[PDB]
Amino acid sequence: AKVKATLGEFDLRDYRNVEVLKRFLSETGKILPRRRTGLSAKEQRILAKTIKRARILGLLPFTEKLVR
Amino acid sequence: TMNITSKQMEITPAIRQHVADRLAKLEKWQTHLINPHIILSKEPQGFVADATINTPNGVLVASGKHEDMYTAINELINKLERQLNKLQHKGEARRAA
Amino acid sequence: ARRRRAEVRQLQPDLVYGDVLVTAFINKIMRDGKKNLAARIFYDACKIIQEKTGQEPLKVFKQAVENVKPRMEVRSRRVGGANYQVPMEVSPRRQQSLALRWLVQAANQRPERRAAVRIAHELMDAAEGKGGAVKKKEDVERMAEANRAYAHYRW
Amino acid sequence: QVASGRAYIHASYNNTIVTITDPDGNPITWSSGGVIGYKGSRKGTPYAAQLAALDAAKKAMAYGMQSVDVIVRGTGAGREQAIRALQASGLQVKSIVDDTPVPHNGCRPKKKFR
RNA sequence: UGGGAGAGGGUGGUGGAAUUCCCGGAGUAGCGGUGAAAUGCGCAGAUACCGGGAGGAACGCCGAUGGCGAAGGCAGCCACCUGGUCCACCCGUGACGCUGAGGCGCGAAAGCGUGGGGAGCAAACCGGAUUAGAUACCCGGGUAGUCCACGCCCUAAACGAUGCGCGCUAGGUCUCUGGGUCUCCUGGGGGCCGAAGCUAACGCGUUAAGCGCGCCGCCUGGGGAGUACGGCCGCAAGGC
Ligand SMILES: [Mg+2]
Ligand SMILES: [Mg+2]
Ligand SMILES: [Mg+2]
Ligand SMILES: [Mg+2]
Ligand SMILES: [Mg+2]
Ligand SMILES: [Mg+2]
Ligand SMILES: [Mg+2]
Ligand SMILES: [Mg+2]
Ligand SMILES: [Mg+2]
Ligand SMILES: [Mg+2]
Ligand SMILES: [Mg+2]
Ligand SMILES: [Mg+2]
Ligand SMILES: [Mg+2]
Ligand SMILES: [Mg+2]
Ligand SMILES: [Mg+2]
Ligand SMILES: [Mg+2]
Ligand SMILES: [Mg+2]
Ligand SMILES: [Mg+2]
Ligand SMILES: [Mg+2]
Ligand SMILES: [Mg+2]
Ligand SMILES: [Mg+2]
Ligand SMILES: [Mg+2]
Ligand SMILES: [Mg+2]
Ligand SMILES: [Mg+2]
Ligand SMILES: [Mg+2]
Ligand SMILES: [Mg+2]
Ligand SMILES: [Mg+2]
Ligand SMILES: [Mg+2]
Ligand SMILES: [Mg+2]
Ligand SMILES: [Mg+2]
Ligand SMILES: [Mg+2]
Ligand SMILES: [Mg+2]
Ligand SMILES: [Mg+2]
Ligand SMILES: [Mg+2]
Ligand SMILES: [Mg+2]
Ligand SMILES: [Mg+2]
Ligand SMILES: [Mg+2]
Ligand SMILES: [Mg+2]
Ligand SMILES: [Mg+2]
Ligand SMILES: [Mg+2]
Ligand SMILES: [Mg+2]
Repeated sequence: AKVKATLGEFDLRDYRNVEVLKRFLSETGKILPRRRTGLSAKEQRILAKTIKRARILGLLPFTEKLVR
Repeated sequence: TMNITSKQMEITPAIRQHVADRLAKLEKWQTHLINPHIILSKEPQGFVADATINTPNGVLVASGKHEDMYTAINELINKLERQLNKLQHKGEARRAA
Repeated sequence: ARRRRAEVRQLQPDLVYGDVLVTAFINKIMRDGKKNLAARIFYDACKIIQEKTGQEPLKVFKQAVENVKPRMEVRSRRVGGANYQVPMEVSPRRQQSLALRWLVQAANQRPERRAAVRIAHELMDAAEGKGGAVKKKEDVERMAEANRAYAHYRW
Repeated sequence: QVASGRAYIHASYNNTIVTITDPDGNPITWSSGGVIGYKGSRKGTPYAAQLAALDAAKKAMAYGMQSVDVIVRGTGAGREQAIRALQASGLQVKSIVDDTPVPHNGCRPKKKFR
């Protein structure tokens, strides 16, 4: 069920695109591992950097409670 | 109570009592020294002091060898101390996990 | 023991009731392999429990057995630096044994002078939930109940 | 008196405390391994959490409590058991959210935790 | 001349999680802590829960057998200043090279001076346990310090226990980062397994501990001893 697949062409450096980005967060809000995003090394680094900027802006969470 | 055997040797009540005095070093650990037995013997190369003692947590069995009888009695005591202390503290060894 | 489980010995039924259990309980009355005497005392007791209570030895005895069966017990297991009393369910084999052992034991703590009487009585009292044997079961059962907290520590 | 509220389960390796609040967050009642009757390390067990969650929920129901939201903090033994008990209590349990606090590498832990 | 990756370095800003303390609320009989306890805290209202505030410190997930640096080391995010390095083009210089006694610089932590700062942690220190005893380990406290600026100290299992540069000697596989005709090939880096060969063995093996040249540093039985004396450095501790 790798995320990279379930999306079309997108910008990895685009930090305002919350709708794309928010899919790479665990339901707890954490940045997802390479094994779940299907990203390579080089791309995954660009991801994490722009997710972090995004949380700074208010668009993405730093943490989310776990519901059951 | 404490019993001493002198095998193929003549020993004095003095030497006997000196053994009681060295053995008391074991009372340090504060546990019941039950029917301790000391055996003294003269091998070709020096004297031998053997002892067998039961305590609530086990048995002390050990033997000293030295050209000098007094020195062997002491080496006996060391071996006995080490065993007795190993008895008294080995149980504490695994309170975690 | 170490290799495979133990096999419960099948007892020979008693010739006054054909009952596997009266056998076992006889045996627990037996000192020094003197089984005949052990039967006498038992059977004598039954005579008594018939006389003093007009109903069946067998029916009575079998109750005082069910009433002394411990359902739970504590068995010890050192964890860390404490010896915990763990609560455990008792297998019916052990339940029986305990019941029989205790019945005899409780009875032999009684003051009446003749072995036959004491048995008769302990059984009477236990069929009615009274007496040392039942008291052993409750102590044992309370003990296990109290230690309910350590139930997950069980093997 | 209030019909719906919150149930917080503070579950640590030594203990379980459960406090029941109102919807706004203010406590109505609370219990723990200590209140249910144990001292020492027994407070930390699942059976401890159980009596604590029951006795906590039971006292609440007598204030008219009926539905609760369950909040869980800690990774103690008697955690999951504490949750069982709230469900089995006679209380509704609309939700169960785990909000255990974890730092994003903050203060240096005590030595025992390194 | 085009490009690239990176926790490389310095400065300035700046975000959320958590801990602590304070304020407000609500609530009551315990909390905490261990192998089990006790000290400790708590009806003078603690713990647990909600809202507000204060302050310092470290940046969870991403995160890796990853990356960068000569080493020590370097990790939230943003901008500025700045080093190293790799690739492609095969355009310029024309042996301008290698190493390097001295010298100079940098150098974890602890420590030191002057001034800040101080939430958490914590040498010393108090107390509770454990224990035969327990100047410890475990528990409750706790001051330097840990943090910032500036100046010192100059050590280390500062390790790959492996000095630097060059050339030569099978490959297999995993990986980071480039450039391709992008199946695959070609560089630069990080691991594993191995040809030859080495090696006392263990193991090493195009990241050599193989085969060779250059230069440097070092060893020559254990202890005494990294001690003494001397000299040089240092505020001292102490260093060479
Ligand atoms: Mg012998
Ligand atoms: Mg015994
Ligand atoms: Mg009895
Ligand atoms: Mg506890
Ligand atoms: Mg308050
Ligand atoms: Mg009052
Ligand atoms: Mg608050
Ligand atoms: Mg040219
Ligand atoms: Mg050079
Ligand atoms: Mg030099
Ligand atoms: Mg330094
Ligand atoms: Mg420092
Ligand atoms: Mg310092
Ligand atoms: Mg200072
Ligand atoms: Mg002390
Ligand atoms: Mg003491
Ligand atoms: Mg102490
Ligand atoms: Mg301490
Ligand atoms: Mg502290
Ligand atoms: Mg303080
Ligand atoms: Mg000072
Ligand atoms: Mg000082
Ligand atoms: Mg190393
Ligand atoms: Mg290196
Ligand atoms: Mg060296
Ligand atoms: Mg050199
Ligand atoms: Mg060399
Ligand atoms: Mg490549
Ligand atoms: Mg390419
Ligand atoms: Mg490197
Ligand atoms: Mg390579
Ligand atoms: Mg690496
Ligand atoms: Mg190899
Ligand atoms: Mg070979
Ligand atoms: Mg290779
Ligand atoms: Mg060699
Ligand atoms: Mg020498
Ligand atoms: Mg010196
Ligand atoms: Mg030195
Ligand atoms: Mg000098
Ligand atoms: Mg040196």
